[PDB]
This record gives sequence, structure tokens and C-alpha cells, in this order.
Amino acid sequence: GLTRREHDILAFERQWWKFAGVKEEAIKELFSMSATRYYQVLNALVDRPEALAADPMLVKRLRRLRASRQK
Amino acid sequence: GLTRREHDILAFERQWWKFAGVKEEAIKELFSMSATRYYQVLNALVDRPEALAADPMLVKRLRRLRASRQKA
Repeated sequence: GLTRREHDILAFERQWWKFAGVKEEAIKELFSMSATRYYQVLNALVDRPEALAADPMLVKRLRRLRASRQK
Repeated sequence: GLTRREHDILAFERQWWKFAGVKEEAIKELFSMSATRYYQVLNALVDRPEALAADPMLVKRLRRLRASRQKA
């Protein structure tokens, strides 16, 4: 039943899912922490003005993603 | 005012944020469709019975990621 393009979308999408699988591992091995605690730290850090100075483009978009899940 | 771990966390996060950008561009060049219409097709496709059968874990995470994105 799956069309060719439906087959290709799923296969393409899955590759981004296996990326999520490496990031979890990379967090565990790079900083020696759970993925959950990593995002708790990222949460707190994003609102610090010092983080904004460091990478202005990145934390502006992290802030926008934050504000769209609540508002 | 940033510690070493905090600067590294932000650099590490920058790489994955750059990945999401490349995914959008890949959506537009490969499938020649806008990102929003891609997720329309993708999300309508999860409800299709043959998609659940062909791959259990992908749609199950995709089903579980929109259910959570909706419940609150």
C-alpha cells in the first residue's frame, strides 16, 4: 500500500530518529549525565545573559523554541 | 560567567541545532516540498495501518511524540 514517496519519507525520517539515538549516548559519554539532567541544565543555562553573549544565534532559537511550547 | 561545562554544553547543542537546519534543507531538495507540508504527510502517514506494520518502533515513537505534543 505504501507509495514510493511514502516509503522514502519513512526511510529518510528514520535516519533522523537514529540521530536522536546517538545524541542520548553522546550526552551520557561526553558529560557523564542522564539525557534528562542535560536538558535541565540546558534549560537553566539558556536564560542566563552570559549564555546569550557566548552564542547569540543558538540561544535565541532555543529561547524561541521554549516560548512556543508554553504560550 | 560561563563555566567550562556550560560552554561545552552550548557548543555540543550548537551541532545538533545545525543538524535540524540541514534536515529542513534536505526536505526541500529531496522531496521538493515545504517543511510544513512534509510533517503533514508524515503525520497523516502514521495513522495508516500499513505504516505501523512496516516499522513498529519508528511510528510508535512518532505516534508517541505527537500524542505528547497534544495532551497538554
